[PDB]
Formats: sequence, structure tokens, C-alpha cells
Amino acid sequence: EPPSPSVLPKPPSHWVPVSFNP
Amino acid sequence: PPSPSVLPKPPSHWVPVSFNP
Amino acid sequence: MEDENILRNAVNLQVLKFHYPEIESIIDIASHVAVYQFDVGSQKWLKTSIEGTFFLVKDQRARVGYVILNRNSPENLYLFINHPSNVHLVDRYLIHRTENQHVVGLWMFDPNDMSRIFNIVKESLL
Amino acid sequence: MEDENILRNAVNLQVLKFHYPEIESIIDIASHVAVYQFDVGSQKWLKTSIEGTFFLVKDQRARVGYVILNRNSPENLYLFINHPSNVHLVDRYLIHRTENQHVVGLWMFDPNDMSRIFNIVK
Amino acid sequence: SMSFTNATFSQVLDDLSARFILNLPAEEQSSVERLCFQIEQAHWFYEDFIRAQNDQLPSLGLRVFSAKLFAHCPLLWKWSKVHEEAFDDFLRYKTRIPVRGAIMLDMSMQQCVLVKGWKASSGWGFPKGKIDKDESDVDCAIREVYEETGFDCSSRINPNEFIDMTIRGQNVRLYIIPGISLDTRFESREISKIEWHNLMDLPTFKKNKPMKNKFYMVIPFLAPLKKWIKKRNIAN
Amino acid sequence: SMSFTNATFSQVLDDLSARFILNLPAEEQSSVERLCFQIEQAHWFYEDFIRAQNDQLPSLGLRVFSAKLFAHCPLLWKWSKVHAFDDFLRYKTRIPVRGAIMLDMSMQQCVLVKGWKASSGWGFPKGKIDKDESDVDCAIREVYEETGFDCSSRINPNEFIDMTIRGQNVRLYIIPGISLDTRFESRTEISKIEWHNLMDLPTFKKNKMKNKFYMVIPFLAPLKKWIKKRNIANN
Repeated sequence: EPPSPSVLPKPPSHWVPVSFNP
Repeated sequence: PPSPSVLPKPPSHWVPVSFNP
Repeated sequence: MEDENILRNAVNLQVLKFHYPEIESIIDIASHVAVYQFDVGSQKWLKTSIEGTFFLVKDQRARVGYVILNRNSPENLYLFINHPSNVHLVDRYLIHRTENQHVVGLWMFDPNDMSRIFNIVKESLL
Repeated sequence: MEDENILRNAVNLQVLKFHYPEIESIIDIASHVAVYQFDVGSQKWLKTSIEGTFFLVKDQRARVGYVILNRNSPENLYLFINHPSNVHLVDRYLIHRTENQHVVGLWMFDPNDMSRIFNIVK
Repeated sequence: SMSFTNATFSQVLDDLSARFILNLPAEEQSSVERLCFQIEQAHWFYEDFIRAQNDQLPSLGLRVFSAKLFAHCPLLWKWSKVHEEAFDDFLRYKTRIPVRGAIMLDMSMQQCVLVKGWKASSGWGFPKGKIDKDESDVDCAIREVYEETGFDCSSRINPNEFIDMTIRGQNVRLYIIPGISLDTRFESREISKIEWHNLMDLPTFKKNKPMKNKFYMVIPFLAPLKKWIKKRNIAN
Repeated sequence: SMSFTNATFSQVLDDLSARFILNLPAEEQSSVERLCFQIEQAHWFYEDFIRAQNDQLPSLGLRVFSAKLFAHCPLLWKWSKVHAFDDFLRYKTRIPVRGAIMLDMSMQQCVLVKGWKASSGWGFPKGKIDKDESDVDCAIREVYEETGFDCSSRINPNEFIDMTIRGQNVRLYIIPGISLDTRFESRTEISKIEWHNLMDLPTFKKNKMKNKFYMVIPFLAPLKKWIKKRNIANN
């Protein structure tokens, strides 16, 4: 009944921490 | 190439708390 | 009848205070919400095993927070909201950056609950 | 013979400058190191697929950092060291708190490399 | 968790009522069927989780537990005698999804086989599954045990030795199969791991014992299983 | 990655030399076995990864590439000389690994397997040979255990691709005509089995990292040739 976590929108960019070097 | 299981604990103040306390 | 709501809220507060003594009052309630977490390593949203009733509460220290009484496991969710910029209403979801820099997504099964709870949070942090 | 080491360091610097132009000089080199990461959600150590030669380098901005030329894949590791208090030496491991507050673990195949590199970082 | 280790039965009924019943939308509260859904969920929650933290709480049938819950909550008292009549008729007579499985014990009947899925929230449980159309109970048990544990129990399953349990809206039946060798090599064809667990190490099996592990639909069967093993031992 | 898309062949030899050989410890720098091991690793790194990126770089035999790398860095001569490592490279018995390349009826797709790890890339089903096992039997065994498909009725002992790579003697038997309707399952370790279009694989077509591959690119040049033969035989 709840939507799949794929349809959740993207969080604000500064909230995501980048994980490593490219 | 030792397994990551034998590795000791990182320092506390540098370690971040995981989600729900 | 009005008395039913007073007794309901009384029992609700008795339960929340049983789990969390610092809770003082219940600001609002949402019937059914689902909790998602954003994983930094995966760079994607994930569904957590936490589901159930959503309680917008205030504690003794006047802090605003929410408790979610998990219907799937004894592990409830108790998170505080400290800054208006850490809670955003995007689409039909409420995304919250917790105190520990975690990113949580709240999905209310009732769309109206989302709007009412979000606006009362805005009014709560000013 | 001495000339061999000058040629070694020269070629090393040419490669490092090929991947990262801002690099200026190589402070020291460790033969074989393994890279681990601590995951906040897992609350545990994980082994990364990055392995190979460890280069302690100085760049243009006088910053001290290290590049690890991965022998397993083309993705290399280039991390900066900003504070001596952000690097701890564990009995046999080196833990480093990066710019993004990540927790990295370095295991040197030569223990003398571990001690020497830690003190030269200080 | 430890949140219920020192809770009284009345506090537990309060927690379950707020967790599962009190705050439903009015449309869910008026429907008998929705209300049964919530009471079944609260009952399973009580048996599987809360009883594990405190064995001083007694195991209750769905009907007994539902009755005690109806008495405890004054809001629920809005339901009439005629409506609690019809509601108890629904709960008692509701058609529930049939699931079949097995409890596989070693030769000494001191250990049992449990399976765990991939998710961190996935707990240990008996191999079992929902029955297919036109599938017999015994065939469903054999099929699920083969699919989850890779062990063929069709030559050792006994159709007259099983534990019936009505829990979480499901009619669960677990056939008891002792004498399984510990040397048995298990493999699946979606199961994170298959392992032997000691029965006394499982929660609530021993009389007074503390060990953190997650289980799903295992604690409710431990009392009947314990009884069964005591009888079989008494025969031998 | 893209770090090698604009590199010259000499720059590639520079990167491989710094990456695998120059900074070896003095203890094991003298050993022939370790040094040959490192050169083989650099060879596999070049073929499997660097060639995937944009380049005029050609696929090279182990010894030809070893010759060019040897010429590039003078230290290797000084290092290698004063010890018959050449006879070693030429005559070293390497571990035999056997597998199959399974093609559809139209010879446009191939079967690949991927393990559970995120670093695990797509690859042909293959494995290390057991003792006293024949080559063809080893290929059939590995393909059955990894893909659940029994190919003993269609493998051709005279149709195979040999490759000396990463210290391994690899032989992949070419098996066309496999039906796309084939249902696969893993008797193991194997996360997934899937059909890939050959043109989608890196370097197959004349021009041009969404997916990760392991020991797939080196075989694409002979495989293409082989397919070009059979079609021309049947057309």
C-alpha cells in the first residue's frame, strides 16, 4: 500500500554527503 | 589483505551515531 | 461527542509517557505513516520497517518532536525537529534532516494529514 | 646505485601528475596498503576494493595528501590530510577522518612503512 | 527492545490499544472487518514480541485476548452486546489464509531448524509458506521445507503430528518432524541462512532465562512444542 | 573511469609501471616469480580496463606486451637481468581455467554471470580445472554449476578461444544456437545470469562505463572474427 522508495523525490543537494572520490 | 572483521573500533568523537538511537 | 476525544488523548499521552517520560503533550496525530531513510552509500531511498501511528509531541524542554508507534516491531521512532530549514514538504512527502544528519522521509496515508502536520510544525518552530 | 631512485621518483611523479595535475612532489611512498571504510548505518568496518601503492604527496596548495594507485580497478584514491589531530595510529592500523568526515582505515603491508609514514605526516 | 520488560498487563493493553486500535480513521473504526484486522495484528504483536520481553504475561487465544482488550478500553465499550456478538462471530469464523510449515528437530529433540531472510529486520523463523490452490496441507509443508531448506521430508513427515495456531490473520500449521540428523546439509533455491538453534536458548522456552536475537512467529509455538517433546520423552 | 581516455601508449606504460612494478619491496623485488606476477597483472589491467576506455591501443599477447613494457622502463632490465626469467615467462605452467561463450540462434547475444559484490562484474561462466579432469568436462561442469544449463550435448571440442591472461590459461568454448527461452539458475555465489548483446559490450563495435565486466573484453576480438566466419559459411 505505501509507495516504493523509488518514487520519493530527491532530497536537497546539500543534505546528501558525497561518499567518495569520483 | 586482512578481513575487515579483525579491525578495531574507530575513535568515538569521530564516529557518528546510527539513525535511531 | 467531545468526551471521547479527551479520553482518547488521555490514553495516548499515558502510552507515550510510558515509552518516553520527557514527553509532555500531544500536538497532533496522523493515522498511518510510512518511514523511509535515504542511504548515503546507495544514493537512493530505502523503506524502513517502521510503520504505524504518528504522534507530534512536545516534551518538557519545549522541544518539538514526533514519535511513531511501530506496528511492525517494538522499535518505535522518536526524532526531534530543531530548525525550520530541516523539514521540507516535497510532493506528497515530508523530508526531515535529523539531528544526526540522517535523511528521513515521511509518507502519510492520508494526504490532508501531511499538509496539516507540516503547517503545524512550521507554526511550532517559530 | 643512486641514479635508479631519482629515475623511480621522476616516473612516479609523472604518473601522479598525469592523474592529478595539482600534485607537486612526493613526500614518501608505501609499498602495499589496503583501504577499509566505516559505514555509519552498519556501524561496522567494510573492506574496499582499493589496493596498491601508497603515495604521500604534496600538491601546489602546500596541502599534504595521499594517492593510492588501485591495482584492482581504474578508480584511485586521493584524499587530503588537513589536521594532525584528524589522523590516529592504531597498534597496526592507520585511521583517517577525511574532509567529508568519512572514516578510512589504511593497512600497510610493511609495519615500518606504517610507523615512518605516520611520523612523517606529523 | 526492553520497553515491556517491566510493564503490567494493563499497561500492555494500553500500549496495544493506542498502537493498533484507538487512532484509526472513523471509516476503519466502524467496519467490523477492519477492526478484526487491527485486533489480530495487536494479538500477534503481543504474542511474538511483548511476551518475549516478559514471560510473566500469559499466552492468550485470539478470542480470549480480544475479549480482554474489549473490556480494557472504555472507548471500545461503545460496541453493543449485539455488535460484540456479531463481531465475535466474524473473528471466530473469519476465513484466514492457510500457511503450512514444519518444525524439524534433531534426534535428541533439543534443537530445531530455523531460516533467516536477507533483510536486517528479517528474523529467524520456521520454514513455512502460504498454500497454493488445490494444494493439500501436507504437500504445502513438504514443498515449503524443500524450497527453503532443500531437505526432502516427504518420507518422514507425519500428517497427525502438527501444531495449529491462529495468528496475525493466518491459519498456521507446523508439522513436527524429529530425528533429523545434524549432519544434514541444507540449501535453498531467497534464504539468507539455515541453522540449528538450541531450544532452551530460544526466548521463553526455559523457565527463567535472559540473549538478543530476532524471531518471527516462533515464540507462540514453543509452549506446545515443549509439551509435545515432554510427551514424546515420556513415551521413550 | 575516464583517466585513460586521453593517454598515449607511453603514458599508459608509465601508469602501469608505477602501478605494479617500480615500488615493490626490495625483499620481493629480486624474486623472478613475484616480478612476473606483477607484469602479468599489469597486462590484465591493460587489456581488461584500459583498452575499454577510448584508445588506438591493440590487444597484446602476454609476451609482446611484456616486451614493450620491458623496453619502456630501463629499471626492469637492470632488475630483470642478473636473473632466466625469460624462460620462466615463456615456459611457466599456468593454472588452467575453462568456460564457455554461449550464443543465441542469431549469434548476436551471449550469456554472462555477475556475482553478488558491487565490484563483481559481468563475466563468462568459467572456473579453475580440477585434478585429472579433461578440459571439455571442466567447461561443461562450470557452465552447469553457474548457469544451471547442461551444455554437454552442444559443446564442440574443436571450437574454442585460448587466452593467457592474469597468470591463467583460459579456454572458452564457443557454443552457438542456444535458445533465448532458456531458463537459468545457479547451483552455487552467482547473483544473476543474463543475455547481453555483443554490440553493447565495450570495444566490440568499431566505436566505443554503465556496467562492469571481468575478462570479457580480451575475447571480443577473436569472438567477432569467429562469428564472422560461421555466418559467412552459412550465407
